Amino acid sequence: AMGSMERASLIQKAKLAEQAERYEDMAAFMKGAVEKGEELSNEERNLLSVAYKNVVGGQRAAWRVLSSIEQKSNEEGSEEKGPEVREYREKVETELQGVCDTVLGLLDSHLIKEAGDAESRVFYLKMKGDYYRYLAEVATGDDKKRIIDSARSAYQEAMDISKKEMPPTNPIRLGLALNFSVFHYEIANSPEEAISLAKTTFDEAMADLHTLSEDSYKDSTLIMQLLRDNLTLWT
Amino acid sequence: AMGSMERASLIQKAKLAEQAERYEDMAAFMKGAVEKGEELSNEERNLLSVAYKNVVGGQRAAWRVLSSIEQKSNEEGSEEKGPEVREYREKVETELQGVCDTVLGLLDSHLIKEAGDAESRVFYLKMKGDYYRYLAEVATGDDKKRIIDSARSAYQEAMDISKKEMPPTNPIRLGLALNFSVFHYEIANSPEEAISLAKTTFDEAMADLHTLSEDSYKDSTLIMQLLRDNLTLWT
Amino acid sequence: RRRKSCQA
Amino acid sequence: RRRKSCQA
Ligand SMILES: [Cl-]
Ligand SMILES: [Cl-]
Ligand SMILES: [Mg+2]
Ligand SMILES: [Mg+2]
Repeated sequence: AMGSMERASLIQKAKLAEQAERYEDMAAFMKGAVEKGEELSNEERNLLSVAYKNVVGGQRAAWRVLSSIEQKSNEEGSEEKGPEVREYREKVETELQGVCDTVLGLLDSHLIKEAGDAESRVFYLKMKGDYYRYLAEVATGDDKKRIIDSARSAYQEAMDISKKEMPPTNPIRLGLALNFSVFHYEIANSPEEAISLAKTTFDEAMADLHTLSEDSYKDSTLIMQLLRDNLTLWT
Repeated sequence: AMGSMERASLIQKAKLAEQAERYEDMAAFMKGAVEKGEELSNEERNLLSVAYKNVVGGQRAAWRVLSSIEQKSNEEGSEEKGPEVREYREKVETELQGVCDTVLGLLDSHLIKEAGDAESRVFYLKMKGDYYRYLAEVATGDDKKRIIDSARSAYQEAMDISKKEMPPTNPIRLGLALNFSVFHYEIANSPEEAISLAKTTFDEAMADLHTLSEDSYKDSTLIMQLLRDNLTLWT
Repeated sequence: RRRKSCQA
Repeated sequence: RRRKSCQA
């Protein structure tokens, strides 16, 4: 439905949608912009990520509320209320999976293959890991292990590039490590790996802060604080 | 799309959607429940209102953000950015008008005509006034006066019934007066009428609080505080 | 301060 | 406290 709108107009409207907190619209505009077939600039990649993270974030929060209700309903002593809780949890789950599949589809056709600079390639591979991780959060069947491995593989390729091509304080590198650490802790049942990654990432960033301007220092330390927050929660 | 789902299941899922803060889903479930053709209980009327007030509330907030941007873009000295701001404001406006028309359609087919008790009839007539008021907030053309009069007429019929059939502390009566006062202040360019209505409503409720239980006192005083909030802002 | 209307 | 992942 965005095929008739100019690329620049889609970008302009994505920014307006962000200001209005209309994240579904924002994501539709940015999907339209991606489907024009040109590479995305740094700002445009950030708009794409903001839009879909907010959309899926609302779905994930709703899914967790419904999953908790469903789990309580299957405890000993709980009254049978019928299929409605499961049905509605499934409805939200299916919508969430659809958004993840949409993002993964944009990455595969054709954002990743055209992304040659480290900042773009790592950004998109992190996104791929993230949306496979959100699929893993709801997966229960025979492909769960393969979904988990798809997240792991994308994160690992992003880590390998980021370590070779970016300084330890780069905000993309830091946010990637933060999310891969969460993957290890929450998805892969590897809390020690999660803690080791968060600690090493934090310490290597600390040692590189001296090279930065004030503005870059602010950007990097904000994400380092998220790593510290998780270390405090987990240890 | 809700025609195949049981009425009780729609109600159950509306409550789950409320817990998950999925208000679009909640409104769709409650529209389905209304379209079963049976009257709504007090709790069910409240679910209907919660759902649509949250949906339209998000649209109205977004509309105001976009309208402000559009107004600034038409000030002397502002750069021409093209049609995009107007187009996107129009998109949100059209969606908002559609939700209002949907609610008004449920009220007209056939909630109001079947509502004989004061508590249900006043509730629905207040809703009719409210959704015409939201239409009036965005109206600019040749029907603006008629939209405003439709809001006024619905509120006036609700007020007339509420004064005859409900005590001055009844929460529905109080919320109706609150919203009709806002209508006068903001829509009808009648701030003195707005202030007089808020003050008289507050004072008549105060004098009736002595008749109430603790729980009813809490319900009524909460809304009285909203009347006081507006009086403090407006005087 | 935005004026108050009735809770959802 | 819910663990942190990267801002949107
Ligand atoms: Cl459902
Ligand atoms: Cl538009
Ligand atoms: Mg480099
Ligand atoms: Mg009575």
